[PDB]
Amino acid sequence: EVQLVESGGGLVQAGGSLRLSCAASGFTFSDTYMGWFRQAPGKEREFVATIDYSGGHTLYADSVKGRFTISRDNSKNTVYLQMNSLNPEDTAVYYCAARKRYHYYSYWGQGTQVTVSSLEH
Amino acid sequence: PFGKLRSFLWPIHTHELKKVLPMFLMFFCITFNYTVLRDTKDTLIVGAPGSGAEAIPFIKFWLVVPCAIIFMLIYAKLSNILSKQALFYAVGTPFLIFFALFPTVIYPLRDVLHPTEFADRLQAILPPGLLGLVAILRNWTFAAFYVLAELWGSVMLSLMFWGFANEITKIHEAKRFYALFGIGANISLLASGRAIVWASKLRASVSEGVDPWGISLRLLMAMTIVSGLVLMASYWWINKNVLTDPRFYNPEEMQKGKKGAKPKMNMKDSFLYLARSPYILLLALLVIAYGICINLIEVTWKSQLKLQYPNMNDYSEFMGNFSFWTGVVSVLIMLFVGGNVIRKFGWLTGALVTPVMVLLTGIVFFALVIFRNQASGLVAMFGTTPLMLAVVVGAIQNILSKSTKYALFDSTKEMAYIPLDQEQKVKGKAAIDVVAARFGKSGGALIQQGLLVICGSIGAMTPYLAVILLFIIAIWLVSATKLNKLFLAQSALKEQ
Repeated sequence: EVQLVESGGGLVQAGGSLRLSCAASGFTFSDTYMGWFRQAPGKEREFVATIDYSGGHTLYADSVKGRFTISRDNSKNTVYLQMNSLNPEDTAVYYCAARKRYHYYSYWGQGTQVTVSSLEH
Repeated sequence: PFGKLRSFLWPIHTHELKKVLPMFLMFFCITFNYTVLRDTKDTLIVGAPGSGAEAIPFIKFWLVVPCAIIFMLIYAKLSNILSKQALFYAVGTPFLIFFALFPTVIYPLRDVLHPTEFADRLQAILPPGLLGLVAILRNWTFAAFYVLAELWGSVMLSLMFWGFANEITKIHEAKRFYALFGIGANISLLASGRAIVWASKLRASVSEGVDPWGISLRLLMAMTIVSGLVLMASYWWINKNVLTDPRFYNPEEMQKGKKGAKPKMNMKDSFLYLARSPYILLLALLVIAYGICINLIEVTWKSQLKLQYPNMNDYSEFMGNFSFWTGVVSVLIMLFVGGNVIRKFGWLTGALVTPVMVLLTGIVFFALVIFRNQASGLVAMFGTTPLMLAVVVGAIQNILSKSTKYALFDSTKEMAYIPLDQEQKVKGKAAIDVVAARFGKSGGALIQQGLLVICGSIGAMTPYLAVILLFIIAIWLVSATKLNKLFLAQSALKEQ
């Protein structure tokens, strides 16, 4: 009903890039608060990006500042996430996120696996 | 009647301005002197010839508290022999005389009056745990200034002004007047903001005038003398044609005071009746609890403000705007909030607004600092970090406690002395406001330092401050709640 289909997962070399997606349906994406978390196997879940109702306010975590850029498009309803210069500790299940204009909880997503490798070449 | 909108916006009759404006001028002069003295002592002890500033903590521990007890005992003695006016003048004139003799006789004659260095071997004749007493006696005159500058606010503002106000103001009149007197503090803050920067600007002569702290110090100290003499003139005017106006102090009750009660006991007799009164120890607890909490909720908060703003330019910008709105909020709370809460709800509410707030918005603050990691999954989806959220929430508790001090805490507390007999309205007030207040701003530093050695790091003692604050706020709330039962009862005895 309020499913958030993620995408973009895969193996990429260190210093590479991959761009997530979060198909959003079941609510008004134009007035729903987006974001992206991640939960490495073993460690708890931390937030990775955040984008407001109108694309203006972009809050990030201090571990992914500059490298990751969150972006949402209300027409093509999706909270994208452009990751660049990926380092090995970005391996986790990158959860999507969604909050309504006056709700205090979040509709989570299924989860995309982003394993950033470290093989030499 | 009084009105419908005026009984809530300006609860002062036009005739009872001659009692409040002189008290506004008194508060203005006292707070102006206090701010000037603080900002001139913390700026004078940076630049003695040599390392004449290293002996600040030795003063802070070995003289500040002990000289506070010495002043407190001397005040207790003089309360038995001098009249109210005589005691006021005999406490104020020594301060002004020291502030006159400092720049003229004391400070310029440094190298002559400081220990003829012969008190250098005296360092190594005493056990190597009293090196400060040599340093204190080596920075002798600077030691006499730091004590007389710290004590001024404790003596003049807390003991002398309020002790005068609580002697000449009824309870129902206190509910309307006491909140307002911090407007004088804010206006004096503006006056000191101009005065201190004027002194710092005039501190410019480097070559033709080699002494930097000669002219600036003489002018600051003469300014404090002028303000103190205006203080004394205000006291004289309010004692000559205020306590003598028949409008207030209905005629026959007048000679009940110029012929009135006075502290009549002995030093140990008085300080054994005060030590075994549940009223005074509760007032001591409020002042001690307020001293530590406000200091603890400010060092915990001005640690996140340093993590959020790791560059002094914007820290000065935030604390430049916070210091500007704590004046705006503490002109409205004083005019509108403080006197209304105490009149439509009661004494107890006024004394429990600021601890309950510091509790509720301190619970929020510590829940965003202790649980910082497992809160940036929800707070992060609202467009802010829990560090900024603790900065704002901690600012509210530092803008609803600093803007509540004069309005609800210092109002309700100094209102509490009114229904008392003289031995605690005067002499117990000395212990509560001079000695029991020193453990407030010093007990917060000891708790901070005592936990900066048990935890090591500042970030690890946050879970231990929280349990400490939750206990001091606990003892604050119970002291304030238990005091209300005594105040509303002791006030009832006054309607004999």
